[PDB]
Amino acid sequence: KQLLDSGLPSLLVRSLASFCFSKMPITADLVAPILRFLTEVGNSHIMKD
Amino acid sequence: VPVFHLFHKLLAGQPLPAEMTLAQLLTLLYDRKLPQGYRSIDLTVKLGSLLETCPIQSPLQVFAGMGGLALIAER
Repeated sequence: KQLLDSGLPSLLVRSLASFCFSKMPITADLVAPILRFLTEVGNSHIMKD
Repeated sequence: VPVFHLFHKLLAGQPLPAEMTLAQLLTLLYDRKLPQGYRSIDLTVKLGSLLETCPIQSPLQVFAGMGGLALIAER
């Protein structure tokens, strides 16, 4: 509950969209680890929502 | 009887049938207001009709629900 309230996942997903159209800069060598982070944290139904 | 009956917290007091598939179990649990997209199913094994429930909608049916497959044959 307080992970999303820190805004870090929201901060990340914005950076993913910013990088895909080609703040925290994102390189091509870091997209996969944070996508895996989103997948791993996505086990909880709160993240799925 | 030396047999195992599976249970669930929401469907208390009703052992599940051995012929039920997991899709029907998801349908029953989602009928019982279980949160959608739950990570696991907490079944309990205790030593010793619901088969008609419709299986949950797989992603292909949802895609085919809005005629998505029609675009597939177009390409």
